[PDB]
Amino acid sequence: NMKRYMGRDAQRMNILAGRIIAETVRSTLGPKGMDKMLVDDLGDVVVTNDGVTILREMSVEHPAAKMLIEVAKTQEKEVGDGTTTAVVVAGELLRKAEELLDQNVHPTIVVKGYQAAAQKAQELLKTIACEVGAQDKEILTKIAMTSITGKGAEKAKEKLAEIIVEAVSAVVDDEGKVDKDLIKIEKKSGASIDDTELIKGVLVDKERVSAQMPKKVTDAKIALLNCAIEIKETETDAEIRITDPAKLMEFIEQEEKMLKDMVAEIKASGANVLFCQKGIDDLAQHYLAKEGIVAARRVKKSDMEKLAKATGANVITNIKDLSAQDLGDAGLVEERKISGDSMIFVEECKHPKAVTMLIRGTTEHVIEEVARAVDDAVGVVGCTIEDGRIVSGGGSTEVELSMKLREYAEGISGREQLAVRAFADALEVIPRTLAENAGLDAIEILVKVRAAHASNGNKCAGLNVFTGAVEDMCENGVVEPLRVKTQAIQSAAESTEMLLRIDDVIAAE
Amino acid sequence: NMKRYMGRDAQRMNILAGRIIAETVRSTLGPKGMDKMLVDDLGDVVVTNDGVTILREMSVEHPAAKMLIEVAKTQEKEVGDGTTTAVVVAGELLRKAEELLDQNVHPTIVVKGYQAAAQKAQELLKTIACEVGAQDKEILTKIAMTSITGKGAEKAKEKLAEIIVEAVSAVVDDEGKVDKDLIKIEKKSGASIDDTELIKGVLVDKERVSAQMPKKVTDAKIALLNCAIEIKETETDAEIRITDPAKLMEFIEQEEKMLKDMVAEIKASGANVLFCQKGIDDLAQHYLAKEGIVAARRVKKSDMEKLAKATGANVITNIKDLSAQDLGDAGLVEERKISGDSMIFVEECKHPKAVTMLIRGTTEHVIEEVARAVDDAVGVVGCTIEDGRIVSGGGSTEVELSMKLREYAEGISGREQLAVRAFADALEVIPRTLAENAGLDAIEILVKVRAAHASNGNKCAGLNVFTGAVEDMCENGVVEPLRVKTQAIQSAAESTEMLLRIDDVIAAE
Amino acid sequence: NMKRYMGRDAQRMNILAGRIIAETVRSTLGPKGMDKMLVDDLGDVVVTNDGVTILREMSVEHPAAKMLIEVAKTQEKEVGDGTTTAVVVAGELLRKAEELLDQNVHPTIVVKGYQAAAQKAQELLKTIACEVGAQDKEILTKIAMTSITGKGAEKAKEKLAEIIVEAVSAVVDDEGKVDKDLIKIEKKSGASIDDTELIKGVLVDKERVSAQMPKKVTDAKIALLNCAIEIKETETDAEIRITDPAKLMEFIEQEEKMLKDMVAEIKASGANVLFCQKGIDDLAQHYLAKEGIVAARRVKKSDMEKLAKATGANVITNIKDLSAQDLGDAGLVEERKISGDSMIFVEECKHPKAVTMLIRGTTEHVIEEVARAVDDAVGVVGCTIEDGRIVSGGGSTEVELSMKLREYAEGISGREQLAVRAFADALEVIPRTLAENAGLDAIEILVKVRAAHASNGNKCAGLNVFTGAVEDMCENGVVEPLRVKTQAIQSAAESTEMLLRIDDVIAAE
Ligand SMILES: Nc1ncnc2c1ncn2[C@@H]1O[C@H](COP(=O)(O)OP(=O)(O)NP(=O)(O)O)[C@@H](O)[C@H]1O
Ligand SMILES: Nc1ncnc2c1ncn2[C@@H]1O[C@H](COP(=O)(O)OP(=O)(O)NP(=O)(O)O)[C@@H](O)[C@H]1O
Ligand SMILES: Nc1ncnc2c1ncn2[C@@H]1O[C@H](COP(=O)(O)OP(=O)(O)NP(=O)(O)O)[C@@H](O)[C@H]1O
Ligand SMILES: [Mg+2]
Ligand SMILES: [Mg+2]
Ligand SMILES: [Mg+2]
Repeated sequence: NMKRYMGRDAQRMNILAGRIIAETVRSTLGPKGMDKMLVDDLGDVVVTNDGVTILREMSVEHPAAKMLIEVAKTQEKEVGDGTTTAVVVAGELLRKAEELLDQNVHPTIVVKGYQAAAQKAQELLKTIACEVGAQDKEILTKIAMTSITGKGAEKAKEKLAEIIVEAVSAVVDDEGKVDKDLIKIEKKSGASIDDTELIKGVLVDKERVSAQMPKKVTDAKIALLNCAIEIKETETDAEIRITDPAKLMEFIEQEEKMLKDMVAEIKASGANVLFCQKGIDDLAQHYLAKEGIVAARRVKKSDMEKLAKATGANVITNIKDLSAQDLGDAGLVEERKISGDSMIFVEECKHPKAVTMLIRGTTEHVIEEVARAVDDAVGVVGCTIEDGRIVSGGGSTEVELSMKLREYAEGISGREQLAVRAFADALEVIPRTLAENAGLDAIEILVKVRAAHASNGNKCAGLNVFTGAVEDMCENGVVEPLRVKTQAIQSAAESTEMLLRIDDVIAAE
Repeated sequence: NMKRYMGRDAQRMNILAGRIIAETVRSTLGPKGMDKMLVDDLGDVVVTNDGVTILREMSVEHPAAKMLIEVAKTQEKEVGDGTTTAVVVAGELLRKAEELLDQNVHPTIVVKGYQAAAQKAQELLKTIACEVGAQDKEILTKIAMTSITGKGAEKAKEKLAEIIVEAVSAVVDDEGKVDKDLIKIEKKSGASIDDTELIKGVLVDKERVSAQMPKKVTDAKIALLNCAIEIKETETDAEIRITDPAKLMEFIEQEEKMLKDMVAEIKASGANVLFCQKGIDDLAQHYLAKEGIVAARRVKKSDMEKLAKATGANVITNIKDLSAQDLGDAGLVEERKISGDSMIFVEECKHPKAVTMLIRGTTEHVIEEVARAVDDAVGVVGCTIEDGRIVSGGGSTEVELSMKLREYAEGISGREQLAVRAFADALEVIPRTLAENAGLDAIEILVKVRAAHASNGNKCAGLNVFTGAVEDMCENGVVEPLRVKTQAIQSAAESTEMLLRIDDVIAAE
Repeated sequence: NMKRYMGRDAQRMNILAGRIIAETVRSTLGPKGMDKMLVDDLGDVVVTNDGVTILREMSVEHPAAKMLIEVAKTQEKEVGDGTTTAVVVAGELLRKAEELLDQNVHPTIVVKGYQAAAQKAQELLKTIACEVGAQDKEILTKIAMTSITGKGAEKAKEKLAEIIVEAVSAVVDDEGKVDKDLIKIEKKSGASIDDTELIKGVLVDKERVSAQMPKKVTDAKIALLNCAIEIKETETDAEIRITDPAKLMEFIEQEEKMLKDMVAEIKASGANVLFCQKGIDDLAQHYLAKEGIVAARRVKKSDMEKLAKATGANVITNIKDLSAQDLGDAGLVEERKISGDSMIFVEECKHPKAVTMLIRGTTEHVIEEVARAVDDAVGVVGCTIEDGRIVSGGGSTEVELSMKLREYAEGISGREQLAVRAFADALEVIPRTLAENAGLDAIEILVKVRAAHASNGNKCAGLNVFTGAVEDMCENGVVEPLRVKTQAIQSAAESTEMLLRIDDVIAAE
C-alpha cells in the first residue's frame, strides 16, 4: 500500500515530470514565442503567453511537477517577469542531471557541484551587471519595452512603455522601494489597446449617492470619512420613552438636527466632495445635496486607502474632528459612464502616491492579456528602481555566464566538476530556445554567439530574433533587471537540488 | 480515433520504451550479474540470466519495445550468445540520441552519422580480431569457458567446457559449417551438474518392443527402417473370399509367412538391433525376439535422422532391399533406467555426425539453466569454427572500438559528426555496466581502461571483475567470437536507426 | 434518418476529410522525410515510409477519405512508386478548390477547368520527358537509385540498385513487358542489409523427401512433375478379389513394380533432381534415393511455375511422356540451412525468366521495409523498360509543369481560367513539401527554382535536399519514369473532380 518507485525509477519519475511541464512553456519564450489556450471544466477560456499563469491555472497532479511550478509561482512574487525562463532553466538542469546519474555519478556529488556552480553564478552576475540610476527614464523605458516584447512585439507600443515608467516612478515611497499594489489596474472595454491611459488618481466603482448632487467638480477638495453619517446609537443599550404627545416631534426634530449638524460640520472644512466608507442616512444625503457637496456611500476599505494616498487626504473616523487640513486635492472629480457602467473618476491629482492604469481594449480576453503584459512591465521597472543594476537580454548574459562557469569548472578537481560543466551547459537553453521559436538554426546561432563572447568583447552580444544575426543587445535597447536572472537561477538551482536528493516516492490513493 | 503521439512526443515515447526494456536486462550482464525470476499467468516459473529468454517470455506490449526485442531474438538466431549486450547497446544508442534531438539535431542527421559510424565499426573490428584455427582446442575451450561465465562463474566448470568443445567439433560437416541442431540436448535429473556427460550417440525415448529381447548389446550392428514391419495391404482396394473351410488356415499361414520372411531378411544383413519408424506387427515382434534382435517401434522421425547420422546407417524404406552395408555401428546399445524413465542408450559410436549432450542436475530449474549455458557455449564455439576470428572480452573491444570511432569522428565535417561521437560513447556502456554489476566504481575504471588503450597497447586490456584491476584479457583467457560483437552492433544500429526515423504513432484499441 | 450534410457543409466535410489524410503522409515525402509507426488492435506493429501501405493499413472510416486512398492504392497497382505524391497532389487540389468555392465559383466550373488543365498537363509531360533506351543500364540504375532514396538516403546503397536492375532486366518477356510477379521476393534474417543477393533461380520452401538423397548437385538436370508418383487407381470404382493365398504376393509385387517402373522412367530422361507437385509414395522415395535422384514432394503450384520459367523445364502431367528434352538446367541445386530453416536453393541458372531477390537484414521489421524499397525500385525500372521515357525528380518537373500551365491559363477566357491557375499552383506542393521536410525555407526555395525555370533553361532544375541549393537534377542523377508523374496527376485529377461534384451526403448507422 499503495504505490512506490525505487531508486532509478523514482529519480527518472520526477526528472521526467519536471522536464515535461518545462516543455509545456518552452514555446512561449521570446518575442517569436506562441500563446496557449487554456480551458477548464466550466468552459471558461483564458489565452496567455505568461508562463506562471499557464502553470498556475492548469490541472497538474504529479507531485514533482507541482514543485517545479513553485519556481514560477515565486518568480512572479519576487520579480514579475522571467517566469518562463526560471522553469525552462530548471528543466534543462534536470535533463543535464540524468546524463550524470546514468553515468553512475552519485546524486550527492551532482547536487554539490550544482550548488557550487549557482554560488559562482550569482557573484559572476554582479560583475557583469551595468549600474543604472533609479530615475534614468530612457533606460527604464527600454527595460519596460523589453518586458512587453516577449509577450509579443505587437503589444510593445512605445507610448505604453512611457506611461508605465511614469506610473511606477510616481508610487515610489521615499526612500525608496516600489509597491506593486499602489498601481491600481483597471480593465474596461472600448476600441482601444491604444486608449490605455495613465490616470493620476483613483477610479471608484460607485455613483453619487443623490442625483441632485453635481456630476463634475473642478479643483475639488476631498474629505474622506471612516465614520457613518447616521444617528449615533449608544453602545450600552438605550430606549426612549414618550408619555406626552407633544414630545413626539421633539425627538424626531432633535435626531434630524444631529444630521443637519454633521453636514454643516463637513461644509465647515471647505470640502465639496465626500467619500464615506460606511453608510449615509437618507436625510443627510438631502442636506449634502442642498449644500452642493458630492458624496458616495459604502466605499470599499481598499478604495478609501487608494484615495487617501492619491489626493492627499486623511481617513477621519470622527466627524467632529474633521479639520480643514485633512482634505485631499484633485483637479477633477467627475461621474462618467465609461464602458456602460458609471463610475467616479477622481483624476488629475498634484502629488499622487497611488495611481490607476486604465487598461483598455476591444474584447475582454485581449484586455486581460495586455493587463498581464503591464503587470510584468511594472515588475521590472520596480526592480530597476530598487536594485539599480541591469543585464543584457536575448540570452546574452546566459552565454556569458555559461562560458565563465566552464572555465571556473576547470579549476575544480573531483567528480563535482562534471556537475558544474552540466550547470553551465544548462544555462545555454535560453539562447537556444529563443532561436527555436524564431525559426532560426539553434545550433548554428549558439556557436556564433559563443564565439563572439570569447576573449574580451562583447558580453552584451546575443541573438536578435528580428534581425536574424547576432547583434549588440545593449546598443539595441534590450535589457532586463539583474533580479530577473539572479532569481531565475537561484530558484531553479534550489528546487532541482531538492528533487535530485529524492530516491524513494510514496504515493497514496 | 484513437491514440496519436505527435513529433517530440512520439520520438520520446519510443526512445523511452526502448531504454526501459534495455534496463530490464542490464543487471544480468557480466559474471557478477544477477538472474531474473519470471512468472506467468499459469504459475509456471522460470529463472534465468539469458537475456533473450527473459525478453521473449515476458508480456511486452509497447510496439517500440517489441521491436528492440527483435535485436535479441535475432542474436540468439545468428550467434547464440551476446543477446544482453545487443539490447544494452541499442538502449544506450537511444539515450545518446535524444540528447541530440533535444539540441535540435534533425533525426535524419542522427541516423546518417549512426550508419556511417556502424560501417566504420565493422571494418575496425576486422582489423582488431585475432585469427584462430578452427581446431585450436585450447583456444576454443577458452571461448566456451568465457561464454559459460557471464551466466555466472559457478556454472563455468573446466570439465564442462572441454566436453562442449569436443561435441561441437564432432558435428562439423566437412566442409565446413556447424549445425547447432546436430547436438541433441537432453535434460534428466540425478545428483549432478557434474554428471553431465557427452554421449557419442543418440538417446531414444523408447523401450524394447518385446520383453523377451536382450537389454544390452555390445558392438551392435544397427538397421534403420522407415518401412512398417506389417502386412502389406494393396493400394487399389482388395478383399479376400473364402468358400472352402480348408482355405481359412491357408491365408492366415500365408500372411504370417510374410512376417517370418521379413524377420529372416533382417537377420540376413547381420543386424542385431533394429529401429523402426512405423509400427511392428505382433507376430513379427515374436520372431525378432526369437532371433535375438533388439527392436523398437514408432520411433520419432527426428530420432531416426539422429541415429542415421550418429551410427552410420541408412534409412531404408524397403525391407527387401535392406543390404548388409546399410547397417550402422555403435559400441553399446542398452536399455537403462535413467531418472526413473527407461530409455535406449545408443552410445560409444566410432565416427558420429550427431551427438547427445546429457545435461544433468539436482532440480529441473537448475538443469534448465545449465542447459541454456550450453546452448550459448555451443553457439560461440560454432562461430569460431566457421569464422576463425575472435576478439577480447570484458568490454575490451568496446573501449578500443570506442576510442577509434572518436578519432574517426574528428575527420568528419558537419553535424553528422555529433552522431558519430554519440555512437562511440554509446559503446562504452558494456565496460561501464560490467563495473556497476561487479560493485566497482564504473566511472573511475572506465578511465583507467581508456587511458591504458591510448597510443599502441594494449587493445586487449579490459576490466577483470574478479581481480578488480584492469588486466590483459587475452593472457587471462577471456575471448569471444568476432560474430558476437559485429552482430550485436549491426543489429543495434539498424533497429535504432529505424525507431529514430519515426515521428508519428497511430495506436488502435 | 439518419445524418445528412447540405451543400456548403457536405462540400467542406469531404474536402477536409481528403486534406486531412493527405496531411497524414506529407511528412514521409522526400529523402529527408520521416517514417510512421502503425499499431493495430492485435499489437502487431509495422514501421514504414511507403505512402500506400500507411493508408491501406490504418483504420480510415470517413467515406471521402476512403475514396482518396484509392488514388494511392491504384498508384502502386500501375507504377509501384509515387504513392505519396499522388495523394499530396490530390490534397492540394482540394485545398485550392475550396478557395474558389468560397468565392462562389460554381463546382461545375471548377471541375471543368480542372479537367482542361489535367489534359494539358499530360501532353505537356510528353514533350519534357527524355527518351531513354530500355537497356541503358547506367540510366536504369539511376532510376532505381532515385526510387530507393526517398525512403531514405541510407537505404540507397549502390550495389543494391545494380542488383535490382539486373533482376528486372532478366524477367522481360520479349517483346517486351515486365511482369512484377516474376521477380520473387524472399525475406530471411542474418546480419545483413548488405547480404541481400540476386538469386538467378528459385528458392523452394521444401526439403529433400528422403535423407538418403544427395544434398548438393552441380550442373543438375531438373524434371518437373505435375503427376503423382503413386499407384494409379482407376476413376470407375475398382476392387480386387483374392481367393488363392499365393495371389497375395502377386498384387503387392505387381503394385510395387509399377513404382519401380516410374522411377526407372525418370532416370531414362537423365534427370538427377526432381520436383513433384503432388505426393510421392514411400516405396518410390526409396527407389529414387537408390538411383541418386534428389526429389521433393507436394511443391506449391506457384513454385512449380517459378521453377519452370527459371531453369527451362516443362511441367509434365504424364510420367510416361517425360521426354529427355523436358528437363531444366541449373548450375547448383543444394539444400542449405539459411536462417534456421532448411530450403532447396535452385540457383546459378543459365537463362532465367524468373528470379529470386533474397532480401536480408538484422531484424524482421528492418527486412520488411527494405523489401518495400525494392518493390518500388522494381516498379520504376519496369516502367522505364516499358515506356522508355523519364523525367527529372526533386520536384523539378512539377515546377516546369506548373509555370507552363499558368501561361496556358492566360489563353483561357471565362471563370474556368481560375480553376486552371488553381491546378497549376497545386502542383507546386511537391517542391514545397520536399523543402519543409528537409528543414529548408520552402517559400524562398520555391522562388529560386521558379525563377531558374523561366525563359529557356533549365527545366531539369530543382531542389537538392542534401546540397541545399538548386541544382541540375539530370546531371545529378535524379530521375523518375514518366509514368510516376502522369499517373499521379491523372488519378489525383479524376478523384478530386468527383468529390467536388458532391453536394449532398447521406450517411447511415
Ligand atoms: N527583441 C528581442 N530580441 C531578442 N530577445 C528578446 C527580445 N525581447 C525580449 N527578449 C528575450 O526574450 C525573453 C523573454 O521571453 P518571454 O516569452 O516574454 O518569457 P519570460 O519573460 O521568460 N516569461 P513571461 O514573460 O513571464 O511569460 C527574455 O530572455 C528576453 O531577454
Ligand atoms: N571473467 C570475466 N571477466 C570480465 N568480463 C567477463 C568475464 N567473463 C565474461 N565476461 C564478459 O561479460 C559479458 C557477458 O555477460 P552475460 O551476462 O553473460 O551477457 P551476454 O553474454 O551479453 N548475454 P547472455 O549470456 O546471452 O545472457 C561479455 O561482454 C563478456 O566478455
Ligand atoms: N536526392 C534527392 N534529392 C531531391 N529529391 C529527391 C531525391 N531522391 C528522391 N527525391 C524526390 O522525392 C520524392 C520521393 O519521396 P518519397 O518520400 O519516397 O515519396 P513517394 O516516392 O512519392 N512515395 P513512396 O515512396 O511510394 O512512399 C520524389 O518526388 C523524388 O523525385
Ligand atoms: Mg516577459
Ligand atoms: Mg554468455
Ligand atoms: Mg520512392
